[PDB]
Amino acid sequence: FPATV
Amino acid sequence: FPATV
Amino acid sequence: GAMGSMERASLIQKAKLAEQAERYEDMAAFMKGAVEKGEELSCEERNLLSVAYKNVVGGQRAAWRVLSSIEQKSNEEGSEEKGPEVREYREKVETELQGVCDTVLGLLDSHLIKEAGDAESRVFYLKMKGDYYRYLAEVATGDDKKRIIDSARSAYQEAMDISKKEMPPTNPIRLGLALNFSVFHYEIANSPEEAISLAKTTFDEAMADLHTLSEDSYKDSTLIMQLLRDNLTLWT
Amino acid sequence: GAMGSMERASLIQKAKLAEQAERYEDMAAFMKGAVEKGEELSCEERNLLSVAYKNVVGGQRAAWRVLSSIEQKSNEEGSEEKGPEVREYREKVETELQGVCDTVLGLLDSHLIKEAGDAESRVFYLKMKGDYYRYLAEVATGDDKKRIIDSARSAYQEAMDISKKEMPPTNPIRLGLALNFSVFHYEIANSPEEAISLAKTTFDEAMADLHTLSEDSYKDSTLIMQLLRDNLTLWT
Ligand SMILES: N=C(N)c1cc(-c2cccc(NC(=O)C3(Oc4ccccc4)CCCCC3)c2)cs1
Ligand SMILES: N=C(N)c1cc(-c2cccc(NC(=O)C3(Oc4ccccc4)CCCCC3)c2)cs1
Repeated sequence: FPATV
Repeated sequence: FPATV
Repeated sequence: GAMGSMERASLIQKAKLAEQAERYEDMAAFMKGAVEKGEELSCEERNLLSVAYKNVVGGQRAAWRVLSSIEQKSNEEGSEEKGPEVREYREKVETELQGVCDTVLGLLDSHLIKEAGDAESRVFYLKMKGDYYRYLAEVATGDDKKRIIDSARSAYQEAMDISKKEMPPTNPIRLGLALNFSVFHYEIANSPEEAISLAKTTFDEAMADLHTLSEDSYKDSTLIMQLLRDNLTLWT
Repeated sequence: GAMGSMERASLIQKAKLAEQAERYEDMAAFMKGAVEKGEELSCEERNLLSVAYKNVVGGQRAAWRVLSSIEQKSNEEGSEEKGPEVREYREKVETELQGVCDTVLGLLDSHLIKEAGDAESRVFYLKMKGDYYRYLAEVATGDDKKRIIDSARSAYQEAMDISKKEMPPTNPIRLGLALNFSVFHYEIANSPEEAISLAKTTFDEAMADLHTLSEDSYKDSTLIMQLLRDNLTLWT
């Protein structure tokens, strides 16, 4: 999965 | 801490 | 609210203790209690709220993904019928996740966003609103899925518009908002080209503003820039 | 019990799904429901029960230790008074931990132990009884602390007596029981010499019986033997 913050 | 199972 | 009898300051203190103990459900309950005192949140307090619910919903999302994967395999050609249990339990976790998202969205709507006038608070909350509609979108399958997606899009877009007007391109909230809106485009809105364009433009505009920053601000901004680059590498 | 309307087999299926999703609170609730159907538990089912509650209480214990450490520092010479919040929140986590232990002990007493006649089930449950009294002992400070310790000791001792009569020295339940009873001696009963003696004798008697085992049984027994050795290295 892609990075989120 | 020591190991327990 | 079971936190109604506890002092605001005590709720914030206990949220910090819960964080240290990795008790994020407790942390979220304490910070919900603090929000419901009705006062605006400081910068630190906003981040305590966000950390708590991000960790709670993040664990729910991870569990939902495990169960959804099992459920999809149970429905392939060749699988033995296992009965309703996988679907039931996936639904149970899903409903709990939706409940947490609805709770956060409810706090933002009553009344954090309407009282948030400074860019750093208003953009922060509108990003959260986009994030929790995005989590609802991840599990949505019914008549409301398009509307949930558009609710996420609309919150992210208002946050983006404010952030471009009112914050420098290295501001970590602006950067994190763009990171997440880019993921929304890629994973939710079926718009990978928009996702890639947004990540690249955000990265390049931040790069050009790094020279204005102190060492500590530089460290924060470059951390999120690296996440933008990580996603671009995943996608290209 | 909110699981009273769910089939036993469905509860077991969902416990396994919860395990895969790392949802150990759910797993424990499902397995409590299964126990409350009143039938004896199979080997697999006993281990599902134990894994679930071990993970739940293990997280509570880790949080309690963090908060106890903070509380002890707040009480050193030189500390600024922070108010009742650290104590209150440590007490909150402690009470929840005690509740989980009481729940497990209640399942063992109603009526898992009294119906357990085979060594592998009876020793397994009596080990659990010792373990959850040991967790109660870790947080106990009042008039009942000696009695809680003696309840742990008594359960471990009955389990030890059965295991020495009825199982080979490499049996993993026997080994794990001895490992944990040894930790009880070291950490709870202030008997480090007993702890070391028990670990060493258990290890040596297991070593001498490894030649009787298949490759898969050898792997299981040597895994726990290595834990015994790890503790001996910590203690000597
Ligand atoms: N947890 C805690 N007790 C505390 C956290 C904080 C605190 C104070 C300022 C900024 C931040 N964080 C941020 O503004 C964001 O996160 C960052 C992540 C990486 C780098 C920089 C910021 C920006 C991106 C979206 C999520 C918030 C937190 C104080 S106390
Ligand atoms: N989780 C799950 N879905 C499942 C676990 C099992 C299963 C089946 C047999 C033995 C065991 N385990 C044990 O008997 C013990 O653990 C071991 C640990 C290391 C080596 C060997 C055993 C012995 C020591 C005390 C705790 C139980 C589990 C089936 S299904």
